[PDB]
Amino acid sequence: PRSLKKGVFVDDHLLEKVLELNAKGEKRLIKTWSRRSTIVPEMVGHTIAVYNGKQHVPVYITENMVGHKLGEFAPTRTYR
Amino acid sequence: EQYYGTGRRKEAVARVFLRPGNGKVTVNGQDFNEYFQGLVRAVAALEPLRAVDALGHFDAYITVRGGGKSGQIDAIKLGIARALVQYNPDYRAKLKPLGFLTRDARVVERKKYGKHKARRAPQYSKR
Amino acid sequence: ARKALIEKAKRTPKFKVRAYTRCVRCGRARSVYRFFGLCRICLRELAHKGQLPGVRKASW
Amino acid sequence: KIRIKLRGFDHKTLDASAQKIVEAARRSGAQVSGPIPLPTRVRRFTVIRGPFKHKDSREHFELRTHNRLVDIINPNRKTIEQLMTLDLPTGVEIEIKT
Amino acid sequence: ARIAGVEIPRNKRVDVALTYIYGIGKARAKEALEKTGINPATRVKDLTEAEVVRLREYVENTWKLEGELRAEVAANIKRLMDIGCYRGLRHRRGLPVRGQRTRTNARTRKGPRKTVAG
Amino acid sequence: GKGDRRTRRGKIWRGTYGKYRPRK
Amino acid sequence: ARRRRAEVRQLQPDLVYGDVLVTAFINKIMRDGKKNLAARIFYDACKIIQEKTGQEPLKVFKQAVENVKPRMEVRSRRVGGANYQVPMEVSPRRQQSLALRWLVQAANQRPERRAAVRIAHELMDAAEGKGGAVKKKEDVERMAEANRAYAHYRW
RNA sequence: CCGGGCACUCUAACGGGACUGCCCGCGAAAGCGGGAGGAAGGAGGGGACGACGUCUGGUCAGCAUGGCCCUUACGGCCUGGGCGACACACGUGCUACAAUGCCCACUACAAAGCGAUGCCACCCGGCAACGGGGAGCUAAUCGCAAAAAGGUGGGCCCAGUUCGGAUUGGGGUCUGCAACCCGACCCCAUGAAGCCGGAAUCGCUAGUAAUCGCGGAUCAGCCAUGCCGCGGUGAAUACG
Ligand SMILES: [Mg+2]
Ligand SMILES: [Mg+2]
Ligand SMILES: [Mg+2]
Ligand SMILES: [Mg+2]
Ligand SMILES: [Mg+2]
Ligand SMILES: [Mg+2]
Ligand SMILES: [Mg+2]
Ligand SMILES: [Mg+2]
Ligand SMILES: [Mg+2]
Ligand SMILES: [Mg+2]
Ligand SMILES: [Mg+2]
Ligand SMILES: [Mg+2]
Ligand SMILES: [Mg+2]
Ligand SMILES: [Mg+2]
Ligand SMILES: [Mg+2]
Ligand SMILES: [Mg+2]
Ligand SMILES: [Mg+2]
Ligand SMILES: [Mg+2]
Ligand SMILES: [Mg+2]
Ligand SMILES: [Mg+2]
Ligand SMILES: [Mg+2]
Ligand SMILES: [Mg+2]
Ligand SMILES: [Mg+2]
Ligand SMILES: [Mg+2]
Ligand SMILES: [Mg+2]
Ligand SMILES: [Mg+2]
Ligand SMILES: [Mg+2]
Ligand SMILES: [Mg+2]
Ligand SMILES: [Zn+2]
Repeated sequence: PRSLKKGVFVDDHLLEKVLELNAKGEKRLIKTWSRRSTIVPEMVGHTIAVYNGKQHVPVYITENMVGHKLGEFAPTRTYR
Repeated sequence: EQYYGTGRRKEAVARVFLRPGNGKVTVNGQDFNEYFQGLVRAVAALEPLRAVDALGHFDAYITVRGGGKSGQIDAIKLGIARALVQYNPDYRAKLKPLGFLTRDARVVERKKYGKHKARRAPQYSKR
Repeated sequence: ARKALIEKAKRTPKFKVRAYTRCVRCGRARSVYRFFGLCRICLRELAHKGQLPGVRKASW
Repeated sequence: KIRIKLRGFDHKTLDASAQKIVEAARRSGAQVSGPIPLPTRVRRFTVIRGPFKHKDSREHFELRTHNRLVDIINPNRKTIEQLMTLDLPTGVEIEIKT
Repeated sequence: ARIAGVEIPRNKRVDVALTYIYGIGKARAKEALEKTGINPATRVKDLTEAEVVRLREYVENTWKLEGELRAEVAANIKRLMDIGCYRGLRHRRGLPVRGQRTRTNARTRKGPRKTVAG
Repeated sequence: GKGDRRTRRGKIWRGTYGKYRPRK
Repeated sequence: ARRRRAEVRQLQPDLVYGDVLVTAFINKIMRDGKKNLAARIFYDACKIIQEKTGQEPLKVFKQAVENVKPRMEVRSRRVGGANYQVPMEVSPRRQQSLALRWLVQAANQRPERRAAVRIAHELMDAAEGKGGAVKKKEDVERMAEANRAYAHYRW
C-alpha cells in the first residue's frame, strides 16, 4: 500500500544532475539531502550519499531497488 | 363531530384527532399497526380508551413527528386523553387517577464538561 | 512567543501548507480559534472584557 | 416580491428595528404579512478556563445570530417614503432582494 | 472434494468452506460461486463432481494460491530484506512495519512480554 | 464487529464508504 | 440513603398480564436498555411453557418465583477483629429482588440455545422445585442454620 | 405539488403559571406528615454561579513582568533529521471473546450543528476509495443525510467459527512542493491474541447507569478510539 498515482515524483535537484552524469559516464559518490524522491531506472549502478540527518551514507543502487525512495536505505535512528 | 388534543413526550409530539367511528386508527397515512407492531409497548398509547371503554366508539387520525417511536407512543397516549377530556369534561375525574393526562417532563440530561456522559465520571487510579 | 516566529504574518510562504494560525493579540502558536482570530486564552480575556459583540455566557 | 432579511446579535435590536418598519408600511401598504421569526444560528465555543491545563474546567460562550422576515405585500410610495433613513438601531443589519 | 492443492472442506456451505483455502477469502469464494454458476448454499457433501470439476478448473489457475503464495510472500520478504530497505530492517528485528508505535503494544509482532527489572 | 472494516458496521464506525457500505 | 427511607420504585403493570411482577422480571432480563427484546424473550417463553405444559404461564411464573424466595440469608458483621457470617431474615422486598434475579442468572447458565427456551425451562423446573435457581435458594438457607450459632448478633 | 389558509405542529420574542396559597392531622412557632385541585409541589429537573482563606499548589513556554545571564553568539535563516525511538512498567481509552449474537437484504422514528471555492443533490466511469460532469444553496427554502440500536425476511448452529480484525504481502485513490523515517482511505490475500480477566480497584440514585448512533471546534490532510455538545432505547438497587 503506497501511492503517488501519476507523475511519480522525484526532486529536481538530483534529476538534472544525474542525467548529465550519464552522458559523461558513471561518476563517484554524490551528495543528496532530498530523500523525498522516488527511484527511477537511470540511477542503477551509481553511488549516492543520502543524509540521515547527521551523516552521508554511501548507497550502491541496483536493479532490485528501482521502485523505492532514497532514505529507505539511509535509516535515521540508531538502536543498540 | 371532532375532538382534539396535542400530547408530548421527550422531544416528540403527535396530534390526536378523534372522530366517532368503527375503531380504526391511522398514523402518518399508515395503518396504526403498520407503523408500530414489532414494538410491544405500542398498546400503551391506546390505554385512555380502555379506561373509559371508548374502544369501539372513535376513529383516530394522528400526525407523529420528532423523537423516537417509544416516546411517540407516550405523546399519542396523552393526545388521545386530551381529546377525550375536551369531548366530555366529566372524563377528567375518570382519567386523572391513572395519570394519563400528565406530561412526562423527563428529557435527556445535558452533557457536562469534565465528565463523559453528563453523570459518568472518568475513572482514576491514584497509583 | 518569539517575535521572529510572527514571520507567518509576512508569509509569502513559498508553500501554502506552511500557513498557520498564530493568534494575533498574544502571538499564540497552538490553540487559535479561526472565527475570532484569537487564541483560547485571548478569546476568554476579550469576551469577559466585553469587546467581542454578541458573545455571551453559555448556559442551558 | 419584496424580501427584507433582518439579522443581528441582539434580539432587542431586531425587534426595535422590525416593529418600526411595520408601522411605517402599515400606514400605506396592504396588511404586511408580519414579523415572522426565523430560527437562530448559535455558534458555540468551549475553552479551558485557564492556561496550562486543568483540562477539566472549561467554560463555554455562545454567539447567537437572530433572524427575522418582513414581506410587505404590494407597497408603492408612502411605504418607501418613511423607509429611506429613519431607523435608529445599530447592531442590526438588513438586506433586500426582489 | 479437493479443489486446490490438497484441500478438503466438508459438510458446510460451499462459499464458507472455501475460506479454508489459503488464497481464498469471502470475496474470492463469492466470486467463484458466481462465475462457476453454483449455488453457494449447497452443502459440500452434496456437490456434483461436474460442479466440482468446474470449480477446480476455475480456482486452480485463475489466481496464485496456497503453495505458491507462501513462497511468493516469503520471496517478497527476502526481496526487500536482501536489499538494504528500511522496511526490511523491521522484518529482521521482528517489529511493526506499517509505521506503528513500539513504546507499548508491539505485542502481536514481537514476542509476548519478556520482562526486565528496574 | 465495529473493528472489521470489510463489514457494513465497521464502515459506519469509521465514517467511510466502500464495497461493503455503498451510498445509494 | 443516609437521610431518607429511599422509597420503592413503582413499576408499570405488565402490558399483557397487567402484573407488576412481570414487568419487574422483564426488566432483569433487559440488557443494554433493550426492553423490546427482553419482552419478546419473555413472551415467546410464555408460549413454550404453555405448549410444553398445558398450564397457564401466569400461575407458573408466580409459583416459580415463590419457590426461590429465601426466608433467611447470611450477612457479615465486623466483630472483634475478623468479621462473622451472621444469619438473619429477609425483608419481603429483598425476597422479591433475589428470587427474580436468581431465575434470570440461572437461565443464562443453562445449556439451551435460544433465550426464551432457557427461561421457560428454568421457570418450569423452578416451580417444580428443581433447577439451578432453587439451589441458590436452598444453599442460602443452608448458610443460616449453619452459622445459627450467631443468631444473637441479629442487628 | 398548486390553489389557499393559520387553526394545528413548529419557530422566537413578550407574558401568565406554584405561593405550604386551599383541606385534615401534629406543632408555641418555623415547619413536618398526608390529601384535592393542577402540566408541574415542598429546591419540579438541568446549568451559569464557588466566601475569609489553605496547599510557598500550576504556569515567567500564552501574554505581561523584577533581577540575572547571552550577545559573529543561548540570538537569526534554511534543508535534513528528532518530538513517532523499544529488552520493559503504570495511567487513560477503543475493539472484542459471541446466539439477548454476527452477517445480508428490505423498511421506519431524532435532536443539535456545519457549509461561498465551500456543502456538494443528481448523471456517467470505476468492485470501491475516487475522478469527470454539474444542479441547487450568500441557505426554517439547497447540501452534509445514510441516523444506528429497532422492525419484517433470510443466512450462520456453538466451532478459534460467517465469533474476533491484530499482523503482514500485494494492488490503488486523495490531500499536499513532498507521504522512507511518518498520513488517512479503498480493494485482494493473510485471519494473531482473545472463550469475561489474580491481588486489587472505578463509575453512577431516573432519562440516571448501560447501550446506540449524530454533529462540531483546531484542520490541506490526518494517526479523533481524544474532546466538547446532541438526541434514540432505557434499567437494578438504597435495610441501614
Ligand atoms: Mg538495549
Ligand atoms: Mg445519552
Ligand atoms: Mg479526561
Ligand atoms: Mg487526575
Ligand atoms: Mg516573550
Ligand atoms: Mg498547518
Ligand atoms: Mg482537555
Ligand atoms: Mg516472535
Ligand atoms: Mg517467540
Ligand atoms: Mg520463545
Ligand atoms: Mg530509584
Ligand atoms: Mg466480522
Ligand atoms: Mg427549580
Ligand atoms: Mg434550580
Ligand atoms: Mg514550588
Ligand atoms: Mg508527545
Ligand atoms: Mg455504478
Ligand atoms: Mg423559510
Ligand atoms: Mg420551506
Ligand atoms: Mg428564508
Ligand atoms: Mg430472524
Ligand atoms: Mg488461542
Ligand atoms: Mg473468521
Ligand atoms: Mg465459544
Ligand atoms: Mg447524587
Ligand atoms: Mg477534519
Ligand atoms: Mg497510526
Ligand atoms: Mg469524530
Ligand atoms: Zn492569544
